[PDB]
Amino acid sequence: SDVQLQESGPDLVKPSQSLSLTCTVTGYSITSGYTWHWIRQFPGNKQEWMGYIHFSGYTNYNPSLKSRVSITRDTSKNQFFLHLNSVTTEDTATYYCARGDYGYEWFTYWGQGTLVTVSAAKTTPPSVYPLAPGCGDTTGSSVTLGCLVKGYFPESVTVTWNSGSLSSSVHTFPALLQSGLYTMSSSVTVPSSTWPSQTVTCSVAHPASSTTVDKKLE
Amino acid sequence: SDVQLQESGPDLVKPSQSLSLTCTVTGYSITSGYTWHWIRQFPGNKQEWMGYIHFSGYTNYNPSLKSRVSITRDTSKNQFFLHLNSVTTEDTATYYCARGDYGYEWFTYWGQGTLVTVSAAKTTPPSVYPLAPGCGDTTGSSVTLGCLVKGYFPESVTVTWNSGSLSSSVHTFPALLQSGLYTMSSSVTVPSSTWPSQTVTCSVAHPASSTTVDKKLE
Amino acid sequence: DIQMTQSSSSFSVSLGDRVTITCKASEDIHNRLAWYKQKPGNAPRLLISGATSLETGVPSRFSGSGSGKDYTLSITSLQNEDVATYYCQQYWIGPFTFGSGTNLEIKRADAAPTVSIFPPSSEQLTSGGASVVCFLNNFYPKDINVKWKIDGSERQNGVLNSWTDQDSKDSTYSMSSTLTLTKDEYERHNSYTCEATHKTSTSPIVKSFNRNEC
Amino acid sequence: DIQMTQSSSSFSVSLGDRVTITCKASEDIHNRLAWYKQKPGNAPRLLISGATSLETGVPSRFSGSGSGKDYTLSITSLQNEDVATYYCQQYWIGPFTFGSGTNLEIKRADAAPTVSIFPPSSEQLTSGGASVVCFLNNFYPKDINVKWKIDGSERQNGVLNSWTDQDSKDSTYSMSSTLTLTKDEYERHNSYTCEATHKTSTSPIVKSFNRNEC
Amino acid sequence: GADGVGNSSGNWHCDSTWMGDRVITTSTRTWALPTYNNHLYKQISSQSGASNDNHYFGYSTPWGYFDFNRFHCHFSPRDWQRLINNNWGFRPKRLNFKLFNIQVKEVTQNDGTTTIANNLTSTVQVFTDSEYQLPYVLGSAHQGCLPPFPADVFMVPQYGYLTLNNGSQAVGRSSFYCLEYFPSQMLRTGNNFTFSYTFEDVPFHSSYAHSQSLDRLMNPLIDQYLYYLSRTNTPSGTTTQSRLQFSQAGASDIRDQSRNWLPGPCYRQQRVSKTSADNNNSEYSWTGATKYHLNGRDSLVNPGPAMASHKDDEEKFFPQSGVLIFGKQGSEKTNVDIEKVMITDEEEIRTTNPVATEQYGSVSTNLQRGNRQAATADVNTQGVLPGMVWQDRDVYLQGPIWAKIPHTDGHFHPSPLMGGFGLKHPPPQILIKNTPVPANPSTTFSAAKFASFITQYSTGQVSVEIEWELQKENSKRWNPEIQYTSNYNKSVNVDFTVDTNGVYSEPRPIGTRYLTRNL
Repeated sequence: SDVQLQESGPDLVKPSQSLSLTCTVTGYSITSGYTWHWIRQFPGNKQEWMGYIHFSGYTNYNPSLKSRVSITRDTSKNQFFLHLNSVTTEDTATYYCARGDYGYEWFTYWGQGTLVTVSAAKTTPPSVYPLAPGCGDTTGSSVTLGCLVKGYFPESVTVTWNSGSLSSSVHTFPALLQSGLYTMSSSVTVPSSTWPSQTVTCSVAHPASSTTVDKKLE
Repeated sequence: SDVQLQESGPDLVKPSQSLSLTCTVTGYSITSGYTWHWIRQFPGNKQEWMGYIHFSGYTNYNPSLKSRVSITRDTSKNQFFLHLNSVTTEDTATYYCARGDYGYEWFTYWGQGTLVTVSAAKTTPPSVYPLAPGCGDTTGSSVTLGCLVKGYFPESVTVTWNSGSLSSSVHTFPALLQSGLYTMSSSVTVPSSTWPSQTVTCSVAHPASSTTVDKKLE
Repeated sequence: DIQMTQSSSSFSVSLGDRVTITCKASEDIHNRLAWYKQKPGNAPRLLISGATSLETGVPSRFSGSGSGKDYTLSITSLQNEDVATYYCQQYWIGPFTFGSGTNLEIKRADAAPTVSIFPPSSEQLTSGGASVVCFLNNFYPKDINVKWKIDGSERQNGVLNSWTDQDSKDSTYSMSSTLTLTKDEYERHNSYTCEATHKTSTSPIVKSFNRNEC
Repeated sequence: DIQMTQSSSSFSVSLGDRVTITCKASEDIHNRLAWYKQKPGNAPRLLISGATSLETGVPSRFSGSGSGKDYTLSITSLQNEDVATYYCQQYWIGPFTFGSGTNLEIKRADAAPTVSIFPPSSEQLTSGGASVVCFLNNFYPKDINVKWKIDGSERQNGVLNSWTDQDSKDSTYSMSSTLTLTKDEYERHNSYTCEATHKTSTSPIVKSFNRNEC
Repeated sequence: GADGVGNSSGNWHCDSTWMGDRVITTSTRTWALPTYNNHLYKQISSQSGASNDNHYFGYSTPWGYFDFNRFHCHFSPRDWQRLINNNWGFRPKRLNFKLFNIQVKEVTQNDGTTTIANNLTSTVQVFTDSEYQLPYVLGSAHQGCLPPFPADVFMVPQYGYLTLNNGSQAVGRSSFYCLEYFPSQMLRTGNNFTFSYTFEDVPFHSSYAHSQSLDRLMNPLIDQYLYYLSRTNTPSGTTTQSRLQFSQAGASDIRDQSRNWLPGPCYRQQRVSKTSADNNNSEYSWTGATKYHLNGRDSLVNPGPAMASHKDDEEKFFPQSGVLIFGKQGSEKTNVDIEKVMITDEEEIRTTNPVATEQYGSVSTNLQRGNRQAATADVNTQGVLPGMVWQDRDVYLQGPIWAKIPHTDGHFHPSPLMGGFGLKHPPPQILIKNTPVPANPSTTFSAAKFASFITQYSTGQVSVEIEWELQKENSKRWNPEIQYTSNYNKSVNVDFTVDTNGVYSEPRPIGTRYLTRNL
């Protein structure tokens, strides 16, 4: 899998509100060629094509979305924008901007994508708990530690590890919803000779609530 | 199963390089009749027809291969040649030359076939280890010994046994790739009254790396 | 709208194997079909356009064919980079529509899980909660089972199990299992155990700790 | 190109039985079809050409029939020489194309495997490796299982199993199983055991050796 | 014409008869026609980015057309040979066309299983653009004409065209022609469509090669009487002293002889050689090739103005784009190797037109004087000049036959550059489409465009007969002329024959100039 282009915008939006996203392009000019499109993916998996804006500035939209979508451009900035009004929960998805080699074919370059969640559900920051060994034996060659990130709502948190060892094994477990809230975890394995001895810390960021919590292990 | 004709050529070729094989025919003259063909078999199993050269010297090639294949002949030598340029890993296969009873039908006589592997993967000679009984009991009527041939790359090694007994039972286990390297083994069963008493040796040849290692058992 | 249907929803394959994916359209697309590749946590990338033309920089292993309603994407010898989900897209008419996608998991040998149990933190107990966790790392095949036992008796309620996507390098899977109880209930027992049952054995890998050990 | 499809991918048969193989073409070949036989480690040999004409020297037991799209090869009474894979080939138009092939394994009575275990050599241990091998020779049917146990506990990782082709004479199969560990891990245990499970018994044939016996 | 279902709408005419002065080549072939663009007109353009020299804008239509603008759609090796061997020249006079035995089938891809069957009723409609109101595509050397070999069944090409464009986008002036805005005639089975045409006085293609050549044209035996400038300076003891003296050109003098006419015009091409070696190593395929340019897009100059492809003893060379090149039966579409193609050679002209790769002549630059040496410079591009005379590109059996003279305020000597006959009103474009078949509509009304039609295509045969005129030979040439022959020696395959797997194939390109006329 791979590409270029970057989207930016708010992670959270309240329902009846309008969603506004920006796509900044580098290495190419919005004018002079190609149509720039917007596509979204619901968390399940499918891709849906929202609409596009031509180099000339002409736009075409998906008929489903047409009534509440508007795509515009700022040539000076080399950015194109998406505006979706009357957002609903169904609107939650990852939004991508993409270039279309035009004329005969389609989307040559895609952005990273930005996840947008539509919820009033209330935005809730996670509770981060350190996962340190619970047993009656000292570790062998290496040790596994972790961090539980529980009860947060708008999806997408980022767990970053900091350890003594310049070599580690990290596992980020996919977030799952239960009773209207998300919970996720992450684990790290490091040489036993480097943990109790050298500090390991997990940093959890939840952009939606402007939070970041660091938890030192032990 | 059975036939006649012999192919010769390098076992290993680097990717972008050209493959050149020769087929030497005996018991028949390249001129005066029949078309001489080249066919290859990928390790999985299928046969693919590459192309042929007529007694008159006219050639026809498979359209897939046409751009990078050339078949020529040397009547004096009674040999016909195959040249395949811009080799790729996909090109790895056993190459056969065959005669075609022509006019109405096809390939009457086939060669032994030569295996050609295309790899940069680096050519690696095998490590040959002797397999001698490990237990606390002396053998009964006969004994089984073996030789592990491990971590070599371009396929095809040949294990030859040398024992006291003029009667033995040999098993050559098919080579299998794991982590980019081949490993294979072979076993021999001989009368117990002939091993510790009379020397048994396995000779392992790996043409691709110009190596041959003999391992005496015990 | 033209509807595109993709054949196998998912395939597992290893480096070197050949894979074929199919896409059929509700109506004649006239070869205005493209194929995209999408890695997990990544955006899609254009492999082929015009049904058979490879995009620049795409390796020759990829190829596409088809006409009318039915098209196919073939990968001659899978590469590690190849793991991803593939989507077909039609641009015959607006609106452009995509297929459901085919997930290709490329990654292997059976591997028993490395299991670890973790008691509730002081921070959570302070807030009145109590979550015990068990990590089952680097195993294969994917199917696995975790049984929670409080003082020897199973516990079915309050469990969250999350599997990771197939590892892009070693092709193994990991799973996190959390058993949440209230601090009150938690302090009503001593031994907490999770049993991991997997293909690699008849006897479950068992881990546990006693609540009065500290 | 004309595509040829061959029916049974594989058949097992013994000397004396009658076998029939089918080949069908994507388009009308007009009896320009030939059949070839290929032994393991050997090149193909021409049995029949023109759909029904036997090549010189071919025994009368072989016969071919067919027309249009569908053709068939029949062997009246199989002979030991008969074990091989058979391919059909069309020479109606270029390029000539072959069928996928049908593997005929001719070779029998059930036979329990003769099992042998072998410790790592000094030469390998010197290089830091440690491979234990177990040969399971002359058995039938083909399906068999080997379980590696280090100090009584199973070991699933680091295993390479290779089966031989059916023996051209006695029709049995053999299998080699190698368990590779590092010398470090190897020297961490004493007893090394491989259990062979086969149809010929309820109790596995077990072989083993203790690392401190030398 | 019209009739029933079990009635052949036409017979199969595929003869060829010579009448001494005329010769009629009749010819029929079976064809097939799908439904293009799923029945709709689609707008089409260059690919946004694509080099400017390659932008475009236009449409593709659900219509397919017919075409036989290739000599071999009428002549059969043998026949062609007859012609080409005993005729100072020839030209087309009239033609007659007819489609018939039309049949409409309808495929049914039910699950894993298709099943074609007759849709008797449904129709195919045809119409000829006899008023030239449609972008004349033919003549553009496209490929989808008739099979050289009769027995070959073929697919009908789809009509598409191009208008104006400002890069990958349209410009207003650009027009959009709709093919339904014509009165198509509708055929059902038992229906045939005939129509006939008459060519316009055009010049017989010169199918002869010249025995004399411009330079060597006068009589050896006698010296002229006009004088030319023999020498300029003259021996003055040790040093030369300018003293112009003149001579009377004779045989020995020849090069200097006075004349009356000039070689044809020219436009220099790069020389490449059939021998891989010689050729400089690099990519001057585009960068070095001779071209011209409109509205800022440089296009290539293929089939350059008619000019001989190599001097004496250099059959090994040729222009980069000064010749016609056909593929050897089978040869793939792109970047195929020299061994896969047949390059035409026009040495036959040398005698009148300049050599493509070498400059026309060399004009003087400065004005000399005592204190100034005489300048001079070679000319690589010479536009038509009074007294120039020349020959047009030969024809080749499998070459174009004609081409439409563009409607402009001005043309200059219209022999199409790719060779052929330049026609003002050429054989009208013939079009064909399959009237759509709305597959099952919904009970409740909807004013949307119908989009679900019955899947189906058509087929049936077509026939074309043409009458050509001839100009017979007539030279007092004593010694034998050259003729086109087929090699005596044995060969695994006959030329212009079907191989072992029935694949007809034209071995070499066959020209037209063999017979020799004096200049």
